[PDB]
Amino acid sequence: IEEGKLVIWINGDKGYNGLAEVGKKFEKDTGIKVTVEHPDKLEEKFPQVAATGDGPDIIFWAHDRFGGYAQSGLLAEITPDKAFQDKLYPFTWDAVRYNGKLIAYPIAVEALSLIYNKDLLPNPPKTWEEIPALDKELKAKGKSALMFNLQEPYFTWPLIAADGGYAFKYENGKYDIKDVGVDNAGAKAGLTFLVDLIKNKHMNADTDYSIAEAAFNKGETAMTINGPWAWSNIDTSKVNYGVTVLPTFKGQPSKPFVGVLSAGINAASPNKELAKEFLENYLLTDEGLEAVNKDKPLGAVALKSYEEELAKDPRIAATMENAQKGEIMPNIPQMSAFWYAVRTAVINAASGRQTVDEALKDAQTNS
Amino acid sequence: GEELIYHNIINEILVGYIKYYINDISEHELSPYQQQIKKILTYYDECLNKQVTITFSLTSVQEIKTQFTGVVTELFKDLINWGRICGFIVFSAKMAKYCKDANNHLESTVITTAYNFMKHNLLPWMISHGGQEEFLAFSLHSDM
Amino acid sequence: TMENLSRRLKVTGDLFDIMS
Ligand SMILES: OC[C@H]1O[C@H](O[C@H]2[C@H](O)[C@@H](O)[C@@H](O)O[C@@H]2CO)[C@H](O)[C@@H](O)[C@@H]1O
Repeated sequence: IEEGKLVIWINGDKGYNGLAEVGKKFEKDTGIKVTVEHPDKLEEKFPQVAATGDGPDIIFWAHDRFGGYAQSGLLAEITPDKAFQDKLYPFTWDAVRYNGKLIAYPIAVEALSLIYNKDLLPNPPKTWEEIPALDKELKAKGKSALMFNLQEPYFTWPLIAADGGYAFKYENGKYDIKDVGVDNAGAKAGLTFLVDLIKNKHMNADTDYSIAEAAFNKGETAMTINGPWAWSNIDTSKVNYGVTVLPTFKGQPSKPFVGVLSAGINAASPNKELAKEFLENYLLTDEGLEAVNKDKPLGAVALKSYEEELAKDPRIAATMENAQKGEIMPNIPQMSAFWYAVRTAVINAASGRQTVDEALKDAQTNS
Repeated sequence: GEELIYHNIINEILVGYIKYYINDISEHELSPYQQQIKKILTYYDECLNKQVTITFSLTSVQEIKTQFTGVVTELFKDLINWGRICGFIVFSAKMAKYCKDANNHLESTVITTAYNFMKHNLLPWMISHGGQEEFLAFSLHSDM
Repeated sequence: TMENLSRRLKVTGDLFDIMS
C-alpha cells in the first residue's frame, strides 16, 4: 500500500507480537517500518482487497489458500536461490509449489493433536467411541470430557476422514475436482458420531474456539483438540496438560489435515525486494523463528537448523505423529469452496438444521 | 463472482479480436478498448505475415486441441510477456479463420480452446502484472 | 514446422515487448 513500509497480515491465533519484534529488528537495520496486523476473516479479506490493488505487503496463512490466491493473480512469485531453499525441508517447499512455481515461503508445519488435562485424566482414551461414557463420568464430577471448536470444519475433519472421508481424490499427480469424498460412507459415519455426541448432551453445538479454550484452560473440561499455537495460554493457565495422538474412530486413526503456515507477497506490493529481505534474512533465521515461537508455538518449523531443536519437544513429536496419520492439504483454488461447503454442513448437522446425509450431500454438491 | 471477472477480461482481450478477424462481427461492434488493442494486434499480424505463411490442416476437435496446445505451450514455457500474448491472440485468430473459411464448423472450438488456455495458464500472470490497464497501456505505448 | 512457428511467435513477441 505504501512504498518504504511493510504491512504484514497474520491470523490472530498466531504470534503476531513475536513477528512484530522481528519487524522491529528489520526496522533497526533498514529503517523500514513493519506493521503486523491480524484482521478478522483474514483469509477472505485478502482476496477482496488485494484484487483491487490494496491489502498487505505480506500475507500469512496455511498453504491451502495460496493456490487460489496465485490463480487469481494476487501473488508475486518469490525468488529464493537454491542456497536459501536448502535451509528449509523440501516437503515444505512442496506445499507452496503451484503450477510449477514457488508462490510463497513455508514457515512451519501444523497439525491438530489431542490435548488433555493430566490431573483430570491421566489415561487419554485411545478411541473416540469411549468418550460418551467418560463424559458421563466427568459430568458427575462437575466437569466434561471434550470441548473443541465446532464452528470451523478444520477441527472436525480428522474424525470425518477417519473412516474414509476425503476432499479430492489424488491419483497420478492431478487432483480430481469431480471425485469428492465428502458424502461417502466414512464421512457420514464420522459426522454422525459428532451429532450423536451433541444430541446426547455431551458437547454443545454453540461451542467455538474461545469457548473451548477457556473451558480447558480453566479446568472445566478434560480434553480439547488444537494445534501448537494454543499451548502458550495453557502454559499461562498452568494446567498440567499432555499433547498426544488423536483418538481413533472405528479402529482407524483420526486423519487431520496438515497445514504449512506460509508467507506470500502481494503482487501489488511496491516493496517486493524488501519483503524478500525480511522473510529470508530476518524471519527465516534461528532468531526470527524463535521470536515468533516464544509468543505462540509455530509447530515443526521449515528451517532445518531450528527444527532440529524443536523436534525434541514431545509436544512437537505428537504433532508430527498426528501429521503422519493425517494428510497435507491441497493448495488447488477449489480448496476454499470445499471448506465453505464443509463449514456449512457441520454447522447444520450439529444444530439439527439438516440431517447428516442432507448436510453432506449439499457439501458434496457445492464443493 | 470471479468466474465472471475472468470471462470479461478474456473476452475484451482475446475473443473480441478473434471475432472481428473472423468477420463474425464488425469493427464497429468492438469496444473502445478492443479497438485500441486491435491496432497493435493488427501490426503483429502484419509483421508475422511478412515472416511466414501458416498452412493449417485441422479436421477435428482433438487435432485443434493438440496442435494449438503444442504451439502455445512452447510460446510460454520460457516466460510470459505482453508481446507474446499478442502472438497468442493473433495465432488463435489465424487458426480460427482457417476453420470458418474451411467451413468445418470448428471455429468455436479454437476460440474456446484459446479461452481455456488463457484462463488457466496466462490470466494469473496478466492480472498480477496490471491486467487490462497494463495491456492497454502496452498497446498505447507501442503507438509511438 | 510447428516448432518453427512457435519460435517465430516468440521473437516477434519479444520484439513487440521491447519496442514498447
Ligand atoms: O494454521 C491453520 C489455520 O487454519 C485452520 O484451518 C483453516 C484452513 O487452514 C483454511 O484453509 C480454512 O479455509 O479452513 C480452515 C478452517 O475450517 C484453522 O482454521 C486455524 O485454527 C488455523 O490457524
